[PDB]
Amino acid sequence: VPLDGGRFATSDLNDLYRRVINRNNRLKRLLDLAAPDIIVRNEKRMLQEAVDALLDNGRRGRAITGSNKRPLKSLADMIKGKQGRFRQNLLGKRVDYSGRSVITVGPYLRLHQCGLPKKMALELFKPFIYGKLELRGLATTIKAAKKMVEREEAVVWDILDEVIREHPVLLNRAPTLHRLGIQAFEPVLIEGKAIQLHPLVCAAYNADFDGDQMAVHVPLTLEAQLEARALMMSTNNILSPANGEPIIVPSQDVVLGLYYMTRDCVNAKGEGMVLTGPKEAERLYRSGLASLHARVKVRITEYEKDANGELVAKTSLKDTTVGRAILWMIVPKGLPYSIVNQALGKKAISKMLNTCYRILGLKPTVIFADQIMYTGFAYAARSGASVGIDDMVIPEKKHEIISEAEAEVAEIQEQFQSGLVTAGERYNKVIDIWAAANDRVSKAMMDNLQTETVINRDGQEEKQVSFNSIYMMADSGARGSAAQIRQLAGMRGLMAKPDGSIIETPITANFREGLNVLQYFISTHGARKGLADTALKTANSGYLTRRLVDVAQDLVVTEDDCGTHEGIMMTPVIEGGDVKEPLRDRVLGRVTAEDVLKPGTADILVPRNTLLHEQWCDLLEENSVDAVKVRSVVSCDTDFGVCAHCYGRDLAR
Amino acid sequence: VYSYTEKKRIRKDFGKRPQVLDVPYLLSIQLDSFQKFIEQDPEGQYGLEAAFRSVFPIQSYSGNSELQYVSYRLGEPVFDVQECQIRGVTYSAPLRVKLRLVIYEREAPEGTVKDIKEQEVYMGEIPLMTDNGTFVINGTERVIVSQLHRSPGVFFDSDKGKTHSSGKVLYNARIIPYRGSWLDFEFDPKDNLFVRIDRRRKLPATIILRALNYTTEQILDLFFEKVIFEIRDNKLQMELVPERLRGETASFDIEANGKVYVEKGRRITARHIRQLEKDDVKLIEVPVEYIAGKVVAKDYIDESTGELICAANMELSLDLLAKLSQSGHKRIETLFTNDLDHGPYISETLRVDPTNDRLSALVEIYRMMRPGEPPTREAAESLFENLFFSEDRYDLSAVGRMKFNRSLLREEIEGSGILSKDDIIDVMKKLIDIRNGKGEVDDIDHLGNRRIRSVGEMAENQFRVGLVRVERAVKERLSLGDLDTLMPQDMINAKPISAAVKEFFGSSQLSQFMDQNNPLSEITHKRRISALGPGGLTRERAGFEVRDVHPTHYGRVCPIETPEGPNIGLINSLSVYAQTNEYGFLETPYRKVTDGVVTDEIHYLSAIEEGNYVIAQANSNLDEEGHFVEDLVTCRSKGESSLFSRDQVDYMDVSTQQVVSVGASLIPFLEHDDANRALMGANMQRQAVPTLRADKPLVGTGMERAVAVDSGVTAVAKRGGVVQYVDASRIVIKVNEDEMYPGEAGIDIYNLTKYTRSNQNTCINQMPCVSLGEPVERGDVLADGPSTDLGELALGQNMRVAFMPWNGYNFEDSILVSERVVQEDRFTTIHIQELACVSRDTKLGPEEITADIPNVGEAALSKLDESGIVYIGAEVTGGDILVGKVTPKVKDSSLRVPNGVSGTVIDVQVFTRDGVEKDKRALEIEEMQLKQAKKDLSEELQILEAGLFSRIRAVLVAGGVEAEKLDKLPRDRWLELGLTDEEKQNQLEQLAEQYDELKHEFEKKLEAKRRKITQGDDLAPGVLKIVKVYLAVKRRIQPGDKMAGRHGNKGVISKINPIEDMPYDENGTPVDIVLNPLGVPSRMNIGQILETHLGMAAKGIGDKINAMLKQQQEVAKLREFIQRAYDLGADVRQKVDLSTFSDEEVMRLAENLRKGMPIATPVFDGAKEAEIKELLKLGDLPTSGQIRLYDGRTGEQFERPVTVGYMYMLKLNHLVDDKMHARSTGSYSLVTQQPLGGKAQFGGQRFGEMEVWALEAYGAAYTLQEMLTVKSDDVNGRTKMYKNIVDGNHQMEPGMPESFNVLLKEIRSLGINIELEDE
DNA sequence: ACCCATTCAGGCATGGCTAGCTGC
DNA sequence: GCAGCTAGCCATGCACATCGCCTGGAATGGGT
RNA sequence: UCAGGCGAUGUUU
Ligand SMILES: [Mg+2]
Ligand SMILES: [Zn+2]
Repeated sequence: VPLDGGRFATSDLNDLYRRVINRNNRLKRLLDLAAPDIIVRNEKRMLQEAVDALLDNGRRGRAITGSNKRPLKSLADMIKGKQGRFRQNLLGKRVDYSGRSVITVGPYLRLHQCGLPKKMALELFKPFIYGKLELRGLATTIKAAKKMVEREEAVVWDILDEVIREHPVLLNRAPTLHRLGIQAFEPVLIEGKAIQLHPLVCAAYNADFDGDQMAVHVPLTLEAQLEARALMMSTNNILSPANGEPIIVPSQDVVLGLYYMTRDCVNAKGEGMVLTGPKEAERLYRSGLASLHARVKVRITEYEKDANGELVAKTSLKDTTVGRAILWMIVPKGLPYSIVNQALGKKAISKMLNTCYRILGLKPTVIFADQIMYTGFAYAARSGASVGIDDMVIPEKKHEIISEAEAEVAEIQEQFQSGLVTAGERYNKVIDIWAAANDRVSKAMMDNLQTETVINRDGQEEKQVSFNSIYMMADSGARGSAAQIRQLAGMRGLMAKPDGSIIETPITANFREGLNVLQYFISTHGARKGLADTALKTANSGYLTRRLVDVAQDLVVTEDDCGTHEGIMMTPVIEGGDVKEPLRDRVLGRVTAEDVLKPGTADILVPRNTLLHEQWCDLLEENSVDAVKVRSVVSCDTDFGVCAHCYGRDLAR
Repeated sequence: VYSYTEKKRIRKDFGKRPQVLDVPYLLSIQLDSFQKFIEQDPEGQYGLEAAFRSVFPIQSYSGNSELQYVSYRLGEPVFDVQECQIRGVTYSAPLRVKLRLVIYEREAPEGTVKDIKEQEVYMGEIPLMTDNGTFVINGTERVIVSQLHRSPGVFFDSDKGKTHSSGKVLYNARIIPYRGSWLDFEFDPKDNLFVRIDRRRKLPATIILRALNYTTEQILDLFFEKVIFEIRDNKLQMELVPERLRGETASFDIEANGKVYVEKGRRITARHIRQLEKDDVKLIEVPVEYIAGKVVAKDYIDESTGELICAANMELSLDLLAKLSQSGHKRIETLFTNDLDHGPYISETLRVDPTNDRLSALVEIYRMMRPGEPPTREAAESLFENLFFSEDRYDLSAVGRMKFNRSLLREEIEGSGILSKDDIIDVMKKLIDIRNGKGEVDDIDHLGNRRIRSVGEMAENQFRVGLVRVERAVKERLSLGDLDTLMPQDMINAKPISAAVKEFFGSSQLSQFMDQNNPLSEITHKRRISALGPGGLTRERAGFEVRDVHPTHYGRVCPIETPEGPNIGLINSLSVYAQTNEYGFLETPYRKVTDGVVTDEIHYLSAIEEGNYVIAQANSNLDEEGHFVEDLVTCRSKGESSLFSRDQVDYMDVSTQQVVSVGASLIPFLEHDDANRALMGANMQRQAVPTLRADKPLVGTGMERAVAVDSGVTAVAKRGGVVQYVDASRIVIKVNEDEMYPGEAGIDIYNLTKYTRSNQNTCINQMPCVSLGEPVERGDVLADGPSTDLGELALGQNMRVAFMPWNGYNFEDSILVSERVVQEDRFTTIHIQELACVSRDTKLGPEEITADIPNVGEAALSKLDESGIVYIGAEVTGGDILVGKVTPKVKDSSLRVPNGVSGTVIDVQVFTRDGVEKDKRALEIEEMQLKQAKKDLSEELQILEAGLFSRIRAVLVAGGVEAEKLDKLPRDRWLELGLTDEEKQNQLEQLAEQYDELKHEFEKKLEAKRRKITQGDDLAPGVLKIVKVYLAVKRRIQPGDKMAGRHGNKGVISKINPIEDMPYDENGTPVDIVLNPLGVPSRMNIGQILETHLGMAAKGIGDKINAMLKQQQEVAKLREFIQRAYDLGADVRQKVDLSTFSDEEVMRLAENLRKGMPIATPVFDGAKEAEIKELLKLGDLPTSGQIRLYDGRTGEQFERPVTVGYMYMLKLNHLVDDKMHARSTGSYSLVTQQPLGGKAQFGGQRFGEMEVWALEAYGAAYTLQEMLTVKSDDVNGRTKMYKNIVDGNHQMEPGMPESFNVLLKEIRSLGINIELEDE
């Protein structure tokens, strides 16, 4: 190549060929004059080793140096390795029609559509644009229309909308660990320069918004559009092929919302008044007569589909809370009202979404997810759940507890100083007693938080669960847990030392009060251990996934029924301790192999070629048979593939 | 008391401990190191003096012609720093050396024939160090990062466990010399000792023993003890050291002169041994049929015949006993051997020996060091005597010798710089001692086995490499030379010296491209301590222990400030108080404790010294009298903390900061944060970017002043005095009287640096921060720099924040910002790009820079002058034409603003190689720069000459004045005066002669300056003139930028609301940012809430003063209120007697407080909740720190209080319009017809291996077949696809990927044959 | 002399192998 | 006095995208 | 438009 100016960047090939060719010409020469044998042997040996270089430098003892200081790249290196063709331009390659940018939030999107920048789009779809232009005749040829788009005149944006209208794109996030990390969307055009991405999918991508980036690809051909519309648009992956558990699991803000939205206090404005329907419950909460969570009676009407596909209504006076009804105005038709009566933590809201799925199908579930999100964000903000120093409460007994523990420490110290115990059990004694004190303080703080609020009922006093913002964000399951709320209020326990031994003086102080220096400095290597670990962890795991996919590649479900009577056996796992995995969830959805006889023999309970779904598992529980044979892919008897029935349910459908 | 600028805005300071040792000068590492590398110092000892005096004298092959050293010198540079950056040459210095060449009388005693001393042969250029610690290599500004490696010395490691699975441990012992060849000893699971050299193979250790000309008998004597047997009456009675039995259970009777102590079989008790040693009874009879299971000491040949009886170190048997008792060797010596205390290790290894003599040993060594050669005897002799004993190719330093003798419990600390028999043997003894069960392995993290080099060490060493590369050639020419017909400066050729030292300062795993976007970034990057680079471990071998933080980092190397990701734990920053010991171990301050009093006597300590003493801790309540107020205290003793008695302590910490680096001691309330988030906070702080309008930080930590002043990015005054002329360009200070030199001194002049490029494309800029007619003290600011204010560090801005979830727009971490922010331009950064346009005269012709262009008319050419280059000022955009360049045909090789990058041209440079013309605009800018140089340097000298006329007319005035004799005539009548003929007339006459000389001097100076500015310096070969243009974008803030606190809460700004819709509070002010509370519990950084509350208190004090001052109130009220605010707090060291300012001097202070009374918080001695509350209540805000906020949309109270306050946020520099990118179709690559990669090159993404797996997982296959055929590789199909697209039909045509076709051609180029079959 | 003739050290795991290596 | 074993020596490999920024063939010796 | 260095980025649970 002609680099900047006149010089030419030497290419290792050109170099090595040039060397072998010089060597060869000299050797032809010396065989035109019958020169002596020592010389010809030297020449031949040099030539052999130069060709060795050309083919595979570095393999014969010491490599030949490069033009500067460093081995130069031969053909074998041009094939193999992390940077040869097979891994740099065949398996995965670069791609026109694409772009990349930063992501942001945009919580106004139905979950089957994503933001997309304007500039970035008009630069993506330039072809389809040229088309529609000279179709409407607003131009002459390519070059004229190219001037058009360059100008960005008043028409191009309208036509850009016209071709966006329905045309899926693919969003992708950089380290794509697994299938769900490439999905589809329909574009909505936006100003700015940041891809706006629906929020119920951040979980799947594993994409916080601390400055991550996403790539957009366009599908061109018609088959491909139908692809992104039938196999990859977010409304067709609401089960993870890993394990059939939902993946649209709502997340932090939205659950804090619903939570604070549905939870009884004991005495707020509007007590005991009776209401004629979710509608006027909402109308109260708006004009400000009743409060968002006040024990109340209402008339609600629920539908149940007991008939063979028919929806029967029934009404009654439930006892509930205003906010809880206002939630009810969303839930689709056929779900029992007892689904939103309880506190609505994170687990519970997931349960709600999933039952809605199993019963009403798909479209209701998607639309109901989007409404969860809207109403959630809305009432969260309308709550205003902050966090401030005054809301991390110190147990007033912490000082006493820890002083008492200190005294016991000193007592063991004396029993050793007079020489009555071995350092071994001394060490063990101290560590145990600190652990005990730790647990006592943790009990104390958790108590004083959870019951803190104590208020009057139009009577005298009464105690209820609290409204302490940090306790709330930890009881909803939004963020944190008992562990971390502990580390904010009560002592933060014992901290390891680099080796694995465990230092014998706990960090008596929490994060609200300060930390004197030495305490902090221990906590350091406590944390750096893991933080430095995580990187090497990443690398090695990537390598693992690679090898796995390169051994399980060819395997495609080809035939339909191998028709065999082998199989493996299934019993629930028991590890000396309590049973760990129930036989139900090890046998959910996996074709049986031999008819499972009722323990009363000659009482055939199930056929041999059934598809054990939930109800059949229930039957198994009924007769309580607990050793079932079943067909497993390791036994199927099909050439060059794997028969359908031997592979069971397809999780994600 | 206060330095007169502090009296402007005196920062209030919580904090309880008295500080005794102020923050030291933050660049000691760099500055002392280089000042040491390059400085005339006698007696060798670490300088170029050391280097030369080592390598010289050079003597011929006994030809009695010799070359020797004298001295050396360093001329002043051929430029200065600023001109140097602007042009591009290095900031170098010439190197002169005085050499002396002598020859003795041929064929005679030492008759000195001749000694010519070539005056200062020139041997190259070595860069210098700017007063900021940065080198300047090619127009850019680079930094060398101190390296951390293993102390040249000796070591005893375990490698416990993991090897051989046998549960058995090894014990290897290494010698790592400073320069030469390593050496290792190690065991093997059969207790067999083995030496190895340079990691090559294994050898039986006794081989190198014997190689050091030792006979087997000497060897056994040296290692093992002895056991004496006599052929007495019978049974050959034995001498017995009683202790020698305690480990060995007996199998025969144990008596004493018949008096039996034990009978056959049992072990021995120490009581018995004591009895025996009391008895002295040792010469005892032994069962003879037992000793046969032992080993002989020496060779007992016959007294008479001397036959081949017994080889030393051989087993025994009664037949051999008789074979020797034939002559009756009445003395037999054997080797004491325990199998628990003292083992037969060396004996067994000696048995495994292949060789038996010195010569064979040397042969074996030669053969392992060189594969495949018949060894010549003396050749191998040379090879061995040249690896471990020759001054040339092996060298410990003083450092090595110290650490070595220390490890061996030797006496001294000085000694030779090469090994010795004594040494190798002693090492082996120590190793054996370990395997026996005394002593302990060291470890390789303890900071007594790990050491800091620096720029000095490096450059010195590389320069030494230079000298040896030159001495070989010099010695050659001298050997093949002749009689003095050539002077010295022709022997030596400097090109190798220069080339090597340039290789170093220009291309190293160390010398790197200084981060510069930010004061704090400079001052971190210069204090960095890397473990990489030559002589160090690398990012794929480092295990886990070097990455963990060993418990001697305390107070020497930060725990927290460090990158995350690949190279964690290898880029240790360096603590505040840290210093470098004499030898080079990190050492820290401490306070000396006598019997019961905490002195104020500082005292430095290294790593290992600290082990023995017992150390206090920073925050230990001591009371007024050097007494700890308690009687038992927390302390740390030997990598262990505990509680100790009041009387055992010896040393107390210095201050409370010393455990962290200046990376993360700017983090208010640090101690309320998890290590993790403090870490990410330190880093993001390092990546700030100067804003447009700097602003003090409302909640700082008293280190801002240090970082700012003691970095180099602000104009500090050098001599106290009075300002005389201010301007955005320069500041001119009239020095005071006494600080002035006696001789015609004058005044001082600082050239502030107006807008110019930084190495990260951000802007750098300076502003005056003092007004006309005003005092300044020595050592003081006179110009804020990028991200500074009145001399404090200021990275971001303080905005009013409110924590509450708000309609989803702040979902994960997405800050939401109100248009008030973007309107007032308080994040509007400034950037600058530097394009380029060069011109080489080539074959086929030259290249002029005219403005003549086909395909476009004046409609585009307008913005160019008739000379071609762009006017300074035109708002250019993407596609405009900055320079008109033409190439001989004519072909257009012009220069255009690349797409996207807006601009506004601010400056144009033009270089030209000396020997070419200067075209029209060259001439224009040329004479402009002449006028510039004139009105700059000449005009400088003109105000200087004005002040000088004042000084010498005062020589005519002050004293025996001529008032009327002098006011009439202008200031020109001074030379030939006849006045009082005393010292005043003498001064007149002689100094006026001197002054006409000074007129000539003025002239010659200016002429030299013109001469410089006229010379057209060097370029790349083959180029004529270079034109450079600069542009200045200006970036606002917009959905996508990454904002960040100081506590490690990142966040991508995600919408820009109108003012109506923020949450406003009952008094009307909106709130400017809205974060997300859910982010506090999990990431357990409860710190940012305390920051917020204290901030709100600050702005409370502010608004109060603001009102009091707007009402135009009297001053009594202000003194009272300000006084109160500075006085509250429990018991602080701050103490301002506000009643000693001038009434005017207060109104000014209020003027600078009305934005908010800044507050301190020394890192680990912060402000407590109690004092935060009391400060708020001094204000008028609610104690809890939570307000009620309404809501811009519905105007109805949020249902419970929220937290609002002020917080200091920073605009990190991953600007979104730098990230975003798109591509439809464009440049394709060349070898494999795929698209390119990157942004500049208009490329596309990388549909990588993992994405392809994903697509395969979905059933989709057309998407994949497409993205591997049409979007990328098939040429034919690619174009046909595009065509169908524009026609309205969507359909593809697969074809075959050209890259695969390439794979075919290459494999086919090998011998292999690869085809495509047929169907 | 200038731009071109002929040439120039902190792995670890495993595994796969080669050369002794002492049961027989 | 041959063969299964055991011990040293070399081959192989060790995440994915960015983005920058630089930095980059001479090396003697020759003919006008 | 081709190969090394560095740094950053992100992958924090
Ligand atoms: Mg992230
Ligand atoms: Zn099957």
